[PDB]
Amino acid sequence: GTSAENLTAAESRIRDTDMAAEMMAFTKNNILTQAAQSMLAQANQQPQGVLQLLQ
Amino acid sequence: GTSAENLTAAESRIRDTDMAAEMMAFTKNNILTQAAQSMLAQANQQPQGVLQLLQ
Amino acid sequence: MRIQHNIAALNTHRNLAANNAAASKNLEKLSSGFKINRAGDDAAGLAISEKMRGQI
Amino acid sequence: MRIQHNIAALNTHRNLAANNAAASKNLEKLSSGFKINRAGDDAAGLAISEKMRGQI
Amino acid sequence: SGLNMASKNSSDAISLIQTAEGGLNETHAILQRMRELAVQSRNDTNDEATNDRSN
Repeated sequence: GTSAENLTAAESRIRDTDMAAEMMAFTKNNILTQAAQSMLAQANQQPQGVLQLLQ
Repeated sequence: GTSAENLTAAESRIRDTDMAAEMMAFTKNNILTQAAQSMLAQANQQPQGVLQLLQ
Repeated sequence: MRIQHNIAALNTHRNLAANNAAASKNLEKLSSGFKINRAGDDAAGLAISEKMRGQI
Repeated sequence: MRIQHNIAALNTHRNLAANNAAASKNLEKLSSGFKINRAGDDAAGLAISEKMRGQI
Repeated sequence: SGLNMASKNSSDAISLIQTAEGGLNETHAILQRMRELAVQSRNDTNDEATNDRSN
């Protein structure tokens, strides 16, 4: 029983994930995704030099 | 009588279940179910790139 | 292991039944006034008692 | 580390099982009225008790 | 998994051993009774003629 509990703890620490750290990373990546979305929406509008030609 | 008691103990240990371990497992699985529910609610909202098109 | 079977209570029931049986045997011996009421009590001694009663 | 395994509960379950087993042994000893019901209880002393019972 | 199954197997072995010990307790008891019977039979108050020892 003692050995099984100790090895279970070891295997948990090796393979299982901490919820808090992954939550942090996921929120960070979502915020970065939104930022890149807005930046791309701006960059698509940036090349508008049609007022050179017409008037 | 002695033999019946001993075999009853053996059969109990073989087939009957410990309430505490199954309670632990059930609580764990419920928590995991809730976590997966929240994760799916997030993943369904993740693909929203409609602001590319309109403005 | 936990619920469906309670082995301590079974053992206690066994011992309780045995003690009750022994007390009943003692009650029989006290009310009768004789130590040998059956042949299971004592085989060699029942015969001796019967022969001695005949001789008396 | 967080969810899939809860080691404190495992340790608590172990200790709980041990305490239940010890209490059951004590119940056996109290209902039986004898301190040695098996040879695992005490090997040297079972033999002595049997020889002494024979002598008595 | 192997350690938990080995714990289960060890408990099964304990059950088997308890069965055998419970079997031998009654051997002890009836051996005591047989010794008592022999010590009583051994005395010369008992007659072979009137079937004292044959009982």
